[PDB]
Amino acid sequence: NQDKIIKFQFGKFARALISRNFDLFDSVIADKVNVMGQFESKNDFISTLSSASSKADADELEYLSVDDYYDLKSLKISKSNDTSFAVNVNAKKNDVTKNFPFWKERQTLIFTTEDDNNWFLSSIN
Amino acid sequence: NQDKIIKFQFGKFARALISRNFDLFDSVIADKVNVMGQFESKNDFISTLSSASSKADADELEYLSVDDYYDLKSLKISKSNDTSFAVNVNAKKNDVTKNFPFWKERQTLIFTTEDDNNWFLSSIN
Repeated sequence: NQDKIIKFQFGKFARALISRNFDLFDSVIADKVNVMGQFESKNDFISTLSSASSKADADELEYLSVDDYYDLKSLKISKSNDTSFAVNVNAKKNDVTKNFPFWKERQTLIFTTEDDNNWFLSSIN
Repeated sequence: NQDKIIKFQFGKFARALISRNFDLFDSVIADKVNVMGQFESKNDFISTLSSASSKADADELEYLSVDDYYDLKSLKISKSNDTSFAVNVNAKKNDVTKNFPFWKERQTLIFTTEDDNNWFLSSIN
């Protein structure tokens, strides 16, 4: 049931977003991530996330809901091949997401494994 | 405006809860915390939190809202003296909170400073 592992890794992505703790991303994002057709190092992609996060300059208790980033009822998980899953979800535009240039209403996330153990985010679009 | 520092520290407490990342608690909880009239070491209190968290054995995408732990509209912050603030908030009973023995519907959190720089959680009841 790798579908549940992908839901866990997506959950970890979302929990990192809402908690603004970007150290949880290091176990979720691959060493290279294709962000809108362009490859970026894990660290450059994570620093995009934190930098955009701080750009929003929102209330300390604002946007502490997954509901503020995603319509979880829209969530779809689909095995694309042996080493690849596609997550499709409807995402929302908030004062933080508007700062993320890769952020789309119709979001595609690819999770890829290279050791058949660890499923990391390798593409976001 | 220390009121905003306390709201930030409470926010950090809440973000740790929702994210299930208990490493963010190490900057929020004091070395000793009075849990329901009894003092506990920071680590013993944090291990109560994570252990209870895992007892709930909930869906990966369940309880990713501050709304699931607290009525933020109930939140009240009140300076008690020079080194002490009281946070009062109405908390909710979920499949995780029911595992926390100290968890009450009417929650009192005391934030104390010993260096007039850092406000840590020193009591929960």
